[PDB]
Amino acid sequence: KDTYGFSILDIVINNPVNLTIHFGGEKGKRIRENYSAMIFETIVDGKLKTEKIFKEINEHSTSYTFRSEKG
Amino acid sequence: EQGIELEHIDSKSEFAHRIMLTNILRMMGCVKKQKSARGIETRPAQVI
Amino acid sequence: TRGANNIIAEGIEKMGVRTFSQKEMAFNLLGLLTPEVVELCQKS
Repeated sequence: KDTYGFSILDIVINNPVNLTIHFGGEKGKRIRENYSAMIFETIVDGKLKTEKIFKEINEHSTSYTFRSEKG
Repeated sequence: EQGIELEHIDSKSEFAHRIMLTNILRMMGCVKKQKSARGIETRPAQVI
Repeated sequence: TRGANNIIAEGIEKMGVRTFSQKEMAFNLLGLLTPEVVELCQKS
């Protein structure tokens, strides 16, 4: 909840098909920056290429929705 | 409300006051209660 | 805002005061729903 603003307990209990995280207020901005911080780094030709997880998150993004087929 | 001065404040004025202040405050309180019950802290509603 | 109170709106504007129409007032109110004003409201 503090880092990414979702409840793993809630996800396990209910198994929602979709889950929307909202970035309003100071806590929302902190969660948004946490979402933007994480990056998958790869080594190609001895170069540290960065691939940003959550393409659809930026300074102007107000929410992010996790998409799933069944749950 | 037209032509309702201090001496004329009556049922209609009290009802209008309810609509325009008290039930507005109740409506924001209801939205607050729903958001808190659903554990929403990061999606505030903008009361204009 | 202009929808009794309209016949004098021209007279109130002769002194620099500004009177709005319903469309202009709605535009002003919707300007408060922009993302930046929303973020400002969330700040304070």
